[PDB]
Amino acid sequence: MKELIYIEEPSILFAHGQKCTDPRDGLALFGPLNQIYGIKSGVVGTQKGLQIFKSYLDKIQKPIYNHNNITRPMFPGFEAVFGCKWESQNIVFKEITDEEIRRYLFNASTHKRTYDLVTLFNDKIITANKNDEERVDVWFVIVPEEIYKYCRPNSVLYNYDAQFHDQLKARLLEHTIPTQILRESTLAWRDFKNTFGAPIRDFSKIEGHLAWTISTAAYYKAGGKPWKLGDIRPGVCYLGLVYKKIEKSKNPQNACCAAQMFLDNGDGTVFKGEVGPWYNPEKGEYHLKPKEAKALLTQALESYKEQNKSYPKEVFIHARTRFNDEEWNAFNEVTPKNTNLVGVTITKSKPLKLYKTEGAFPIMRGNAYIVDEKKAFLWTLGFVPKLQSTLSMEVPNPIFIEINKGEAEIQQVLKDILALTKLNYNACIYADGEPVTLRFANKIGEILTASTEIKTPPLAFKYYI
Amino acid sequence: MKELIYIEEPSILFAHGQKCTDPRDGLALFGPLNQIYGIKSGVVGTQKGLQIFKSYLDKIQKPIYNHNNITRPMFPGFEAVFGCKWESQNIVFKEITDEEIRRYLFNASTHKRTYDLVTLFNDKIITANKNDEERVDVWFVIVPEEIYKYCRPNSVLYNYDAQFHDQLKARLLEHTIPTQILRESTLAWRDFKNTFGAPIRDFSKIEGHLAWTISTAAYYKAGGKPWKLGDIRPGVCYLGLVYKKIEKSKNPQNACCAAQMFLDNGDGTVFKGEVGPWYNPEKGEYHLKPKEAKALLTQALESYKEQNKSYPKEVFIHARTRFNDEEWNAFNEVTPKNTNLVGVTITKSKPLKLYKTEGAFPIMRGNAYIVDEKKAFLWTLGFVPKLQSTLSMEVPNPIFIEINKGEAEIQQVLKDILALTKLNYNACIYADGEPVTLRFANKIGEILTASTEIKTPPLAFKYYI
Amino acid sequence: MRNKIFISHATPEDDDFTRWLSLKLIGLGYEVWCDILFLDKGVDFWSTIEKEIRENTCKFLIVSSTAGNKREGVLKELAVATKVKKHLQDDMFIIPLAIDENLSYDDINIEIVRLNAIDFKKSWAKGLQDLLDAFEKQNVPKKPPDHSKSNLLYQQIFLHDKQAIEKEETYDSNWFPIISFPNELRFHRYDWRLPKQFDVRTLAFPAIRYKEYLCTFAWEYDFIHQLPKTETYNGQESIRISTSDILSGRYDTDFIRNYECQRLIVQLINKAFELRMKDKNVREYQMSKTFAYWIEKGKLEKDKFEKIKLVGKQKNKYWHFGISAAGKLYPSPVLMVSSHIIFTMDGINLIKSKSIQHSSRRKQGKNWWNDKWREKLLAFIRFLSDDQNAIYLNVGSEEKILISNKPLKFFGKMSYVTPSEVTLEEESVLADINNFEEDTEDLDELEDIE
Amino acid sequence: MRNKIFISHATPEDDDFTRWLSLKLIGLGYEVWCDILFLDKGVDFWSTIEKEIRENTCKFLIVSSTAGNKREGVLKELAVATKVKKHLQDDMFIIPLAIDENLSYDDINIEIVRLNAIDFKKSWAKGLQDLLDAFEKQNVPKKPPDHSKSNLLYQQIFLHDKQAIEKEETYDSNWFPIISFPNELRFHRYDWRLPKQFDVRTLAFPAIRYKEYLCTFAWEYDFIHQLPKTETYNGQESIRISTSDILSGRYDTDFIRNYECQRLIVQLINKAFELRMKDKNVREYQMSKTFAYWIEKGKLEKDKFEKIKLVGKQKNKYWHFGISAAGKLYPSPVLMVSSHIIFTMDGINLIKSKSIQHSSRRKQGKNWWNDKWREKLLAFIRFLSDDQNAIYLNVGSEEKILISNKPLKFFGKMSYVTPSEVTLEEESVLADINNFEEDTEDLDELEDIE
RNA sequence: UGAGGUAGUAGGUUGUAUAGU
DNA sequence: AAACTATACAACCTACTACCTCAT
RNA sequence: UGAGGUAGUAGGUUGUAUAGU
DNA sequence: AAACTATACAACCTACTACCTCAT
Repeated sequence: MKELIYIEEPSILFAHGQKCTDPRDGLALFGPLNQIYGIKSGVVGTQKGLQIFKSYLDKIQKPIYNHNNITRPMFPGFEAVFGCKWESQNIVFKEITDEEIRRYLFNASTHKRTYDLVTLFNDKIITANKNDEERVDVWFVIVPEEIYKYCRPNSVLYNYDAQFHDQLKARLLEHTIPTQILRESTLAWRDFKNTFGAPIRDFSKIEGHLAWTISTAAYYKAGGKPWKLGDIRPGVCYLGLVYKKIEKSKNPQNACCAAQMFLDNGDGTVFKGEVGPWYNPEKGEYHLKPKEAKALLTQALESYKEQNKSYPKEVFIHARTRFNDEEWNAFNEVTPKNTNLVGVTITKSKPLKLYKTEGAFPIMRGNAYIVDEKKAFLWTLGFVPKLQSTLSMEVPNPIFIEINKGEAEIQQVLKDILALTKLNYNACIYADGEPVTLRFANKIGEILTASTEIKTPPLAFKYYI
Repeated sequence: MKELIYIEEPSILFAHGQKCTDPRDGLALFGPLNQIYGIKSGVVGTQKGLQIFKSYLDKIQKPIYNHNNITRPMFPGFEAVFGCKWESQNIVFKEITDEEIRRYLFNASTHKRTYDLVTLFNDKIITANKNDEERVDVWFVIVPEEIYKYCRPNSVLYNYDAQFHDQLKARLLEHTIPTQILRESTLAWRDFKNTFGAPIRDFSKIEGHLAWTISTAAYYKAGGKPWKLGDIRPGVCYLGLVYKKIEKSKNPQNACCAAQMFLDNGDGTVFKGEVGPWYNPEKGEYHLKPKEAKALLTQALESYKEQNKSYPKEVFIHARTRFNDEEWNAFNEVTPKNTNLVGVTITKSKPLKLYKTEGAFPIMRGNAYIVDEKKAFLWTLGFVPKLQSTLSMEVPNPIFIEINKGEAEIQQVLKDILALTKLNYNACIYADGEPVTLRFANKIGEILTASTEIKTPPLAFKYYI
Repeated sequence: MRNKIFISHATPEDDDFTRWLSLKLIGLGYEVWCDILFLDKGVDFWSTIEKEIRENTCKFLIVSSTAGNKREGVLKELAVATKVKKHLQDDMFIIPLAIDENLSYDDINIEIVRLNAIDFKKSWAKGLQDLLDAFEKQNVPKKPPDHSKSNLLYQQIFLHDKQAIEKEETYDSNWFPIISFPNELRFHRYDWRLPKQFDVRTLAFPAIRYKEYLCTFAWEYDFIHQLPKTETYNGQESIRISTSDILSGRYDTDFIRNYECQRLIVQLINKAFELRMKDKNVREYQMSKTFAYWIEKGKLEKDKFEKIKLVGKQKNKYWHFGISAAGKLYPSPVLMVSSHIIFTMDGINLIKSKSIQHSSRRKQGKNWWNDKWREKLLAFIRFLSDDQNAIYLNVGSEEKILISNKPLKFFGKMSYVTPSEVTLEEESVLADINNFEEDTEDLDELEDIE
Repeated sequence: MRNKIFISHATPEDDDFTRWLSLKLIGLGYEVWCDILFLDKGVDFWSTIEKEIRENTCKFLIVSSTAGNKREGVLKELAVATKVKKHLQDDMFIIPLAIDENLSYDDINIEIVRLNAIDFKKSWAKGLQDLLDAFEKQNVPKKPPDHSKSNLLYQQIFLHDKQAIEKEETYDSNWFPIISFPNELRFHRYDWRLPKQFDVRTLAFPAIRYKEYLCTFAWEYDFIHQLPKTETYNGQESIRISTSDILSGRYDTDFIRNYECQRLIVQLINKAFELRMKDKNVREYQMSKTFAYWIEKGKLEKDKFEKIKLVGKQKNKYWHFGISAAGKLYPSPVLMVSSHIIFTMDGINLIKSKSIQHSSRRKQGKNWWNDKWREKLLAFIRFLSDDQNAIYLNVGSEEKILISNKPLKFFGKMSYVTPSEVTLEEESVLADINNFEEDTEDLDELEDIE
């Protein structure tokens, strides 16, 4: 009879080279490693958005609490946790008059209104950071709810995606401009109420999570790295391969794969893959031709050589579809004879639902289920001893992982992916289901394939999340 | 019987709502208007450049003075004057080896050397903007002097400009990145000598000027406004017409006339002039065509409406060469009825050397010799009434301003132009002879005519100094 | 000699700020003494407090909170601090702390009004800064900053009831292995006894067409009463293949590949189980890609089966539990049962829209936890099981499939500790974060609920 | 009590390293009475410090410079300083300075090695922060920080005044008045006696060739020596016009306009001026536009003319003064004069290169000031003056022009205070801003001038 | 964030419209 | 030139691969 | 940072090379 | 058609406009 093996909780580093296990507690207790002075924030929107912006900005300075300190830790203050100052003054403000919106609302073409509102925000931002002397590091664009409830694709009176922030980031992408979207209902829920009499966007008790998420996003798009991971042997690359296909119908995509990688720190170098006219989606199981495969590998290895000067000893390929012989032989020749390459497939559609006999608790995070050397399981979600609660909904579901080709240890890739599912930046959560090389994959594909005019895209992370 | 009407020196504002004269005084005694947190330190170059930059900044967090304080006022240090933070650490360093450059030096192609060396700087700084996760506001670039002597156009072994600063600003102009040129000898004055031993950059007695200039430049590329002129009546905009002959244009009868405006601060509106037929061989004087003048003045009006929300009460046109009636009639057609327009030209080559007999100082600055209501002088060079020193190496040379078109008081426009000579930013000087609208003229024209790949330049100003 | 920093505060309402100050002070170098990290349960508290206050305490750190001015312990600590302050003759001994803007400066006690309290209200970073530089100007001895001791204390006291332990714990799946498998396959070469327009789902027993053949576990005498012209068929023309070779992966012939072998095996097991679950007289439902059933209200006795919950009503909506199956043979010869839930307004018909069903299912989901779902799964499996050890399938007239009714349990080496029942409401709050972070077009369908 | 910071050093050296501490401490909130700021000339150099050492000196600051450790008074002050150290019993009285790193630790006298010295060799920010620490540890009385007193001192310590002073002071210009003007300009219509190939500027008198006539000042019988055909011409055909109309501006005729005829009089003035000032037998220099003749070496007596150093030598080259002139008429009938100075390396021939001329003129222009240029200009004009109150032109055979030798003096109602010759050295230091600020492609010529 | 909701084909069936030694 | 007949792709038969909402 | 130093064509001289009637 | 004779600019002959480098 076979049993379940366990993988220990991977540690993350903080200030002064010390290791912890909780991002919130570990980043409040010690702080960021590479410190910056701070950032100037600029807003574009109406005056109601500006006064909402200020109210929230001041609230974020003063400390806020929760109902317990076990699951959601308190917020001691932006300066107390990061070491950077945030104030009410020196905020660049660009306003928008309601007459333009009221006159332009009555067009039948919803996509035309989406496009011209997006270009209005775009060229206001472009002028604002191309005319004014005062520097702005993060642009907090605020949007009202009328454009969110009356200018939807299904409102009742193709390469550019219809959603707002997608094409906003894609259009601001080629001018090196970080920005962050702020829905007006997110930070002004005191008076934003429905007809029934209960705030549907309720934060009467979870203000701390908003503070943590906004502070972490603002500090990551500031320039400073919040945290890194613990153990990296010399010469290992976690090449997370994007498999985000875009949904354009008559424009032939046939492939929209990209790739991300983590080498020594939390920074990632995501290079745009090919437009990929190979193997039209009637055969869309993604068997990559040798030339695009060696192009992707050459960009990955060249960025590794540029940032670390040393040859990669081992290359890990994080994907979500099967690999075959011709693509493997294409991958093998360009990589040197000494190094080794291994590909893994992570999927969610595979079901396995373990239950627990007595009590009222789920299966705890860290256990692994091994069937063969080829295939194994890992419980990325479930109960966690640190938070004294769970992270899934009613039942956790594992991820089916299996090495496609190449010799390696299965528990090694188990702890490697368990370490990789900790580096989230947009959300200040303990952990999430898919690894961050795959969690960022959907968003990076979703913005980088939504703009066909970009040929030399940025290789950073701020201009996307 | 002829007298010299003297004009008192206007005072520029400073922090906490109070005014001063000599900017560096107000600056090293009161502080800048708006407070910045710090400046992003970043260098690109070899190892010797990194170590000399570290040593120089280690010299400049320490206050350094000059031989006599009657020449230059006191400088108590970077932090005590600016209030912004600067270290020897968090220096992002991009390495460039010396083997490829030495390998490429051997050919006779000096222009291709210029192209690939500046491209090697540009792609490194662009990748540092993109590959690196952290954000850089101010970049510092050094250059070995071996390249500076062995690869000059006159050394012995077409619309662009041979200057490195010009093409660097033009090439980085569409990327919104400010960068400062830094000579190796200027920052290493202690060891850089000839074979005789005397320092060519003999800075043993002028280190205060060097510290002031470098600090002011590094602060202006951050985005802070150091001073603002005292008396602004509301509704004025000074249009300083740039005049620069472009002999490298395909048409010998072609040039460029851009626009520079100062309305409420030291921020200019860099709007590129088109490449059209204003030069002529029978009058020798650039007359603006009707549509070009209409476009220039209308875009000036739109810029004023965008930055001040109200119509300008008066608009002053500053230039170098005189006008004719057709462009004036074109200007008045795109000028509102309740607004006044004055055309002012500024010439320098006309000599009037008023010498003097006894006393150890030349003609002081502030005098003027009027001829009529429209053609007059202004003595902006000479003895300073607060420094107790003279700025003119020998006899001050005056400026023959002429009021060709427009109706305004001669003393009022004289006051306005001599007050406009108080807004220099690249050099920490008390004031300058010609107004800064014509001092920035050569820099703006040279940068805009340094590359043909410029479609529409930014309105900002830090990407030129 | 005295070198210790003493903090008096109001536990447990002020535990977080005190933990912050104590950990940052011990990480910055200063040795601190507080009742959080030193006074644990089971020890005498006041004698140690007094001895540390008047023996090794250099400076006194009192907080002024809303409850930190009318409690007895903080007042007594302030009184003994005043006594030792008078003994040492040092007005730089008591350093008050204010952490609440709701507190007015005229409500604090008379021993706080004489000295200026250090602000900790609008921010805490400059509060730590101006507490730190005030220590140096008072010249208190300090040790070099070492955060290694802070990590040890954090792992020692703040990770005691929130870390994994070493005890065995059992877990059960939804997997039901195939205990007995048939011996031989049955391929039937008819070639003119089946019309081209024939649909194979109309048969009472499962079969699949294979290029000229009919594959099943049934016999040639099974298809008599609906195909009359199968009487003339001779059984010699049929071919048979042993299932041990198919299951062990050792069979690979030119006539049918091993992948195709296991595909037909799992597919024919799938519709055999579908026809058997149809034979149980259970009501149907039109799911998107699978075929799940639901039990009728009023059939099960007392709405109970071995004192368990399976079906009921919450808000004028009879919620009916159902399962779905899909065979699997890659890790083991096992059948997987999936969990599903659909509601009925009356108990006879269904709901005319799917959006209301999905929204109401997500509404009803959070009221119970995985224990109830386990009871539901085991209840439906043991109710469907005509046999008490397995489910009597219906694939032929003489040969059947035996699928066990109990799941394959998986036990782990080490697991968690068991806290109280507050965590279920905490997970309901976690569902409220799930509400509060993501939402998309929630207006029309929510307004269509009344 | 004790609140004063005082600095000692050799007056000429460390002019910065004492004003450094003085201005920093007076701007950071401390009363400072030091040598450069308050002990000017005429003040006793020992008694004030002898009173301050026993009255208000908190810390004494001494720079162990190259020339400051051999004076008697400072060492005797150190002796009284250790006397008050053994009187008041404070060993932290003297804080030494170390700016000249060429001096070693075995060179200072025995009176300073007994106490620790704060290092000033890496950076001085740690020096000022340790000075502040030494201030706050010994509890020195002080004033709250304020930079207003420092600025209002700095603009009134030895900066004498920054306000306008109303007193008369005379001026002079470069414009030269013209006493005698030609009475009549004439147009000579020879129409066939002038060859096309014959240049009209080769004449001994100015004559310019326009389409039917010659604009000249010479009579009809003044060109016999050059053109023999002139005698055949009858003088009544020429038109002859007065100059009162051009100077007063009422000349309005259709054939010749006004602005072109002012251009004509300035062209004739330049030509006649060139002829006359080359008639003085003065050696020339080659530029692009004008002809600036310069006085030959050995022509002037003993290198002096009316108490004025005109020419001379600068370490390898002989410098000779000259002028270039171009008339103007719109403001007044004057003759504008430009200042030129020509160099030669033996007094015989010119320097072949032009960059050598420019660089040498720039390097010699830093020594003296404009008073010397007044003397040189006046001497050159008086040497070019034949009579006492004018300069005698050579224009024609009977008509001559006289231009005033004295310049057009101007007057002024506003002049400032005049210090001694230290301001000349101050201007010389200001002249190094050219080297300090901007330079471009100068090394290739830098390696060639030696 | 996760359990449903949707069109489409991974890859070995059998029906369109031929044309080969 | 002509006898048999499978040819040579290719439309389709039950479910493996990312998609895109749904409201907690 | 100011008195130049380079080409060259401002405003008006006279050769290139033809067509008006 | 032929008896006129200046065209109709407009490249260059001496002299007024913006580059540019040039250093102590």
